[PDB]
Amino acid sequence: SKMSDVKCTSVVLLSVLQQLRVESSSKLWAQCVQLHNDILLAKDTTEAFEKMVSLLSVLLSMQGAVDINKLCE
Amino acid sequence: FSSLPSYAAFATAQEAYEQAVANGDSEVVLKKLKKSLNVAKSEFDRDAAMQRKLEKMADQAMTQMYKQARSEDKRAKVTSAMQTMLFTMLRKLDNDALNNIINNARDGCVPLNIIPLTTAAKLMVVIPDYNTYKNTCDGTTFTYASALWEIQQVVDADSKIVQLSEISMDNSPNLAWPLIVTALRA
Amino acid sequence: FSSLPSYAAFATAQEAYEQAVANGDSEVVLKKLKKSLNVAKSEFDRDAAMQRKLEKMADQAMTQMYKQARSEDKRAKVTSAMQTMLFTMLRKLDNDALNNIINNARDGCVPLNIIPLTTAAKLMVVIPDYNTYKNTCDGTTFTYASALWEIQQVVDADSKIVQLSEISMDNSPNLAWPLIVTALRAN
Amino acid sequence: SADAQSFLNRVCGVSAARLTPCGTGTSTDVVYRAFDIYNDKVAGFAKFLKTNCCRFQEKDEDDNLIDSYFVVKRHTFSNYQHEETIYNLLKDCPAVAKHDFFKFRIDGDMVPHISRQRLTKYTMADLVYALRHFDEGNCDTLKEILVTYNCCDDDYFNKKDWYDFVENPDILRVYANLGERVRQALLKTVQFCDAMRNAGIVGVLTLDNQDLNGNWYDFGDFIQTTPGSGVPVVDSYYSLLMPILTLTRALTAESHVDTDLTKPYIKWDLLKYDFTEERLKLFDRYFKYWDQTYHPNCVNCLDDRCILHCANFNVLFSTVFPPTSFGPLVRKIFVDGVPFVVSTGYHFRELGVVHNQDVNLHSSRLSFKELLVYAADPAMHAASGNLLLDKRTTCFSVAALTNNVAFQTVKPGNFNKDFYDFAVSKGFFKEGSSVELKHFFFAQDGNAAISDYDYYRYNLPTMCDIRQLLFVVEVVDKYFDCYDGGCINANQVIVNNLDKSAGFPFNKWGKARLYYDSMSYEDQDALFAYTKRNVIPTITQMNLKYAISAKNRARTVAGVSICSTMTNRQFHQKLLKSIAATRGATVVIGTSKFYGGWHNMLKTVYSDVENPHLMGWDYPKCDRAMPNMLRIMASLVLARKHTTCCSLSHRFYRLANECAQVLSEMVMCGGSLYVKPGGTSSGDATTAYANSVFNICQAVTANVNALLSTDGNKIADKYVRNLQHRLYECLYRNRDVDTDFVNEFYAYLRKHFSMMILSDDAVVCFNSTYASQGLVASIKNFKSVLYYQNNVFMSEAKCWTETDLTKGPHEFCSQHTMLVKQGDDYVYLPYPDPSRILGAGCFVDDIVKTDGTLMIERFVSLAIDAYPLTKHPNQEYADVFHLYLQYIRKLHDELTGHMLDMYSVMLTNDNTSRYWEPEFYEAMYTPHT
RNA sequence: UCAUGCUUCGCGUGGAGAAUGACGUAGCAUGCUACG
RNA sequence: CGUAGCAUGCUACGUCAUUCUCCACGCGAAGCA
Ligand SMILES: Nc1nc2c(ncn2[C@@H]2O[C@H](COP(=O)(O)OP(=O)(O)OP(=O)(O)O)[C@@H](O)[C@H]2O)c(=O)[nH]1
Ligand SMILES: Nc1nc2c(ncn2[C@@H]2O[C@H](COP(=O)(O)OP(=O)(O)OP(=O)(O)O)[C@@H](O)[C@H]2O)c(=O)[nH]1
Ligand SMILES: *P(=O)(O)OC[C@@H]1C[C@@H](O)[C@H](n2ccc(=O)[nH]c2=O)O1
Ligand SMILES: [Mg+2]
Ligand SMILES: [Mg+2]
Ligand SMILES: [Mg+2]
Ligand SMILES: [Zn+2]
Ligand SMILES: [Zn+2]
Repeated sequence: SKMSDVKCTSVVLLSVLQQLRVESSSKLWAQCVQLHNDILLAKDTTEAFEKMVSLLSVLLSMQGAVDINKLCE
Repeated sequence: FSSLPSYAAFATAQEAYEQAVANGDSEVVLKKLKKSLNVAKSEFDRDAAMQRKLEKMADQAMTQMYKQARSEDKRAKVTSAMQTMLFTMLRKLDNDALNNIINNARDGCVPLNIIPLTTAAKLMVVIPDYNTYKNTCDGTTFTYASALWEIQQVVDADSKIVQLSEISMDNSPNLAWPLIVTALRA
Repeated sequence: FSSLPSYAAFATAQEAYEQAVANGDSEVVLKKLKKSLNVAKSEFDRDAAMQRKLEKMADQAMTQMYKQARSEDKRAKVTSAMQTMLFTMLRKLDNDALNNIINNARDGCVPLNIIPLTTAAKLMVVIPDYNTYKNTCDGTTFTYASALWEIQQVVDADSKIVQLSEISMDNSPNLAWPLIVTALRAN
Repeated sequence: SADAQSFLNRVCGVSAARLTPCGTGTSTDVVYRAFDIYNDKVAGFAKFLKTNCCRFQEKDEDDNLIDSYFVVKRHTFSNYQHEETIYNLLKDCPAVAKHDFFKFRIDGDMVPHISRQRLTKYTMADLVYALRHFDEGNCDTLKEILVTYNCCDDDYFNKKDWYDFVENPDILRVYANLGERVRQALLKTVQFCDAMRNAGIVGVLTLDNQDLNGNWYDFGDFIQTTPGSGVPVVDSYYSLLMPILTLTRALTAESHVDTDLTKPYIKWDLLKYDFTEERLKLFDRYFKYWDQTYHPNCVNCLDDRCILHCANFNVLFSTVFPPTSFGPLVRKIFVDGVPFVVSTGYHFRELGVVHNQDVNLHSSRLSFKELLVYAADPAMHAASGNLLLDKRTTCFSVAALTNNVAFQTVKPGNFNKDFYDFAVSKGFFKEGSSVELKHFFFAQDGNAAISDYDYYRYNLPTMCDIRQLLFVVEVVDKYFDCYDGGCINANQVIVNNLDKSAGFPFNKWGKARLYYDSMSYEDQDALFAYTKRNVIPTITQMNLKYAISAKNRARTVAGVSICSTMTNRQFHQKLLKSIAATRGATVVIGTSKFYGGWHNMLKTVYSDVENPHLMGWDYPKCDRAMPNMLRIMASLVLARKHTTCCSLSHRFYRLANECAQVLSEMVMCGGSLYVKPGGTSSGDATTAYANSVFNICQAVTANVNALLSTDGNKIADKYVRNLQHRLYECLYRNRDVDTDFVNEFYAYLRKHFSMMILSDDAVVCFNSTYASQGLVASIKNFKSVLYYQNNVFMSEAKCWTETDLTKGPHEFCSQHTMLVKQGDDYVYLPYPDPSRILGAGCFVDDIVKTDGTLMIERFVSLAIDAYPLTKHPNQEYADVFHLYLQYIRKLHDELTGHMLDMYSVMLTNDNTSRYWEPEFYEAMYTPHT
């Protein structure tokens, strides 16, 4: 519904980040892992969505990694 | 199961027997007909096993080739197939903050650090044009991720501090874009 | 099979039977010739069964001998590899310190855990946070295991060089912990 | 107050110390105290109500109440004279409480009174009982003892769980604040025994006749003998006291100069490894009148009972010595003229010093077997490595084998979106639904393996009650009497999968197949014969698991080197197979749940108990927290099958190999060597079968403690009272094994305490009436045993009870039980958590497994596991199975379409249609085959 | 990138048994011809 | 009644060919505890 869509999306977001070689930055990878695991173990949806905002900011920060215009066409 | 030469004999031989019972001829004729029919049936049933084995081997080969091709295709396009899935699912969620930040990123207004969640929050964002600046900023309040932030410092593209009064309609060309804006969560 | 002479007898019997059938012989000769064909075919099949059995038996021993000959090669390879590994480690250890401490043993036996402590020339320290660094390896020289160690390198969890000036309480949040410190035994 | 005040004045007794009646003047005071009792009628260690003593509390000049009590008792006129005489004999000993004997007029005639002066409120028996029968629901004696001696403050216990060893590891410091008092008590006990021996007195010492200052009183059962032939009896005293010695760290002062806690530590010689003289000195200092021979080195022991007896004392005494002296002992040999450093012995914490019997100085050449032995040896690897100081763990770090530290992360799972979309379209995952996703792949960062390894901080040195353990082991060996074991040849061994890792350093040259092929059967037999005279230390690798879970933990398993596994198989596999091939036993390893096996197992455990109730548990972090003594016990129980193939020396060396390989060996974690404190290495050859031995050992201990702490005077049945009396005798008064009583007690347990054991999982069917009357163990007895013998607090989340047998156990091997009609009769079926099956469907560990068209047989197994959910009263549970069948059909349709598109030939497979119909899966739970 | 247990699926080798077909040796029974 | 010859019916053994049921191992893929 809505709480199951957030967790399945966080899994895929962390998979995408792991392909962009974020593990090379230990400090950033630790934060991403913490956000992902805290979303998986969540009971309230507002907490999950705020953590998703935080986790997606990681992808949007590294601008050259992906092009949003083609992906959001 | 026709199309085999052996069958073309067997059936024909069988035909004789089908007629033979009607004739009711001497016993020896019946026995020789039975022998011929059994020989033809044995030939056909020995030849059918060969075609069955060939068909099973062909099916095995087809399945293995399909599996190898599909595995290679799945592994090859793993990076491109995941970003599309991610953005499809993000569109499905249709959240407000997520849509806000993605629409901003499409215009180049991207964050420099991880968007914090606490009141004592440090945010740094890049504003690459005046239109986007006026769309997101008005006075000393910054709207991003469906929250409100207080602007602290607006560093020019050459690291020189910019006063919020300078950024206006006619000073878009004078300043060096993109600007970097520092804000604290309100 | 074709090579085996029994095929010749079978072919001769079949040819004789076919010729007699064409010649329209009386009948008893035809019965004798079909008997000859039946017995010849039975004998030919009996020999072909043995031929196929021998073929399979011969084919199933080449695999065994190839497997054994390959296993012997792999055994030789691993033997050489283990020997080379053992002999390389012989020259990676400082002989003077080991001899000095192992001559002081009452019977020649020493605990293993005290070998790197008293003999090793390089020390590696893994520091998880700044308080541990302050309490453990502060400065360019520290003391550990009753020896004096001079710091020669510091790197972070990403294997990037870190300068000793960067290691401060206020700058700690900007470092990728843990830090790995490499030092050499002094004097 | 004429009568009640002139009594207090005389009780003061020329000491003139501020007395204040605790009671009501001249009347007796009632207390509820722990006693160690054994007479012709009763025997046990329980709490009794005593009403024979008046108590007066002393106070200070400032009118403050202090911990000094005068205890005045009245008794017969003959006991009065007897005690007076014995006291006059022992008066001068400084370990004797000061007595005063007088006579007072109570009503109209003289009554003789014995007054003990300046005693503590509680005794040593109270402390032992409080710590060995711990109940967080009511621990008032324990709290008062902790607060009276400045171990902690009264507001310490307002913390949510101050008692848990894992949630509050600071409780160990509070308990360690009691060590010096217990040490002083031991010293005074030795003084008292010397006084008894020199004065010629014979008697039994009990914990309840000594206070917490270490002073002794009573003397009512002491006989008089020749003035040099006294005989103290101290067996139950020491044995009951033993578990508290390692919990309070009593002997810590032995690490200081002059055994003084203010002076600095002792600095030992770094090259010293033989502490036999020190061990003997410690034994003579504390356990002087313990009258069974102590062997510091267990290679000199007479049997496995002797090995346990002496390894217990070794465990105690090893806490005083430097940690750097334990482990492999190395020596310089010459091979063909080049010098090597190799292991020629081993210093164990429990077994003492061991030396190899085949040490070849000045060799000429090494064969394949010698190369294997020297390569697996940690000596060469550690000698040439760098020094390491890892501050991320409290574990002892040995060396670093590289110039870099390795950090390894755990990646997330792969999302199978097609199955998730299908399930959503079928109506799953809606808000407010009973079936929701709970099992995921949790990702970890680069400090994961080291953290899971550091969880070994929960393993602590634990000294046991040796007299109790020596009976429990005999009873535990009865559960393993239907099996057969012994050594087999190298060609009789069965290796299930040869494509596994061979361990460090062998994993850099090939798999286990390489080494099983390179070695001939003669080489393998030669290695096995070698391990019966020599010790081979081994390096173990720590490998992270990648599995789906509902918890955030990341588990590590132990990859043991092939040198250890190869010989351990040859030593244990026959017994392992015999256990796994048996039906109807307590251990249910090797029994399948399909084709009616679950129903058979439940009907076998139910047995014919009288007032049945079910209970069960699951150990928390079983391998990390397991004591070393119990692991050695489990190893010794399994080797009792080798009574004809091996001698005592061979069996000791097999034990030493196992201990040096999977109990305290070197561990490689990220290119570095650490020393494992103890526990079990999950990944050795006998892990699942040793877990079962440990489990039933803990259960038998719980039952013994339940029966021996019951008031024997209030047991109605004469059979059970006689059983308790005999149990106490066989534990603390009998030295040799009594086989008849072991048979009797085993039959009692089988009759009233039926068990079903699988590794660290257990289901018990027990007689509720006996358990309520204290005749068999309960869940609380089990919790007490685990607290004082395992160093873990078991919470109510890991244990369960069930008063209705028609609904089966709550859980067992992650399965729930359902009683369903199957044809004509009712049977028990296992079903899983629906979330587990759905999560396995949705999240996978490989990208190619997200294409179901390649993995149709993958979903058939999940549907097999999910079939029993169709019979659940909840409808979503039933819908999971139908969802799986429909998806299987959809996958087959898609596969046929793809085959016909890519190629142009139909597959012609009219056999798969059985996989999306429920008959194929129903046949898997029917007793037909 | 471990130890164990259970289960499903596919391929192969071999042993035992079941059914069917062709052919052979021997034994018994019935029918016809020549001779004693 | 015996010798020789031919025809049919039945029984025993042997030999291969074809299909099917169970089992013992081998090899590969997967699931669960
Ligand atoms: N130290 C101590 N023990 C006490 C006190 N009050 C009661 N007791 C108990 O009473 C006992 C003292 O009396 P004992 O001399 O042991 O007499 P007993 O062992 O009860 O002997 P009987 O009663 O004759 O069977 C101790 O063992 C304690 O358990 C007290 O204030 N201090
Ligand atoms: N060798 C090996 N042993 C395992 C594995 N999984 C479980 N075990 C054994 O089974 C024992 C009990 O397993 P669990 O109950 O899951 O694990 P645990 O360590 O007790 O953890 P919790 O009970 O969940 O706190 C463990 O201690 C292991 O020894 C495995 O994958 N490999
Ligand atoms: P399930 O509830 O996963 O575990 C039940 C029991 C615990 C453990 O001793 C044993 N087990 C489980 C999983 C595994 O891979 N190996 C293993 O020995 O079964
Ligand atoms: Mg007493
Ligand atoms: Mg557990
Ligand atoms: Mg378990
Ligand atoms: Zn001994
Ligand atoms: Zn043996």
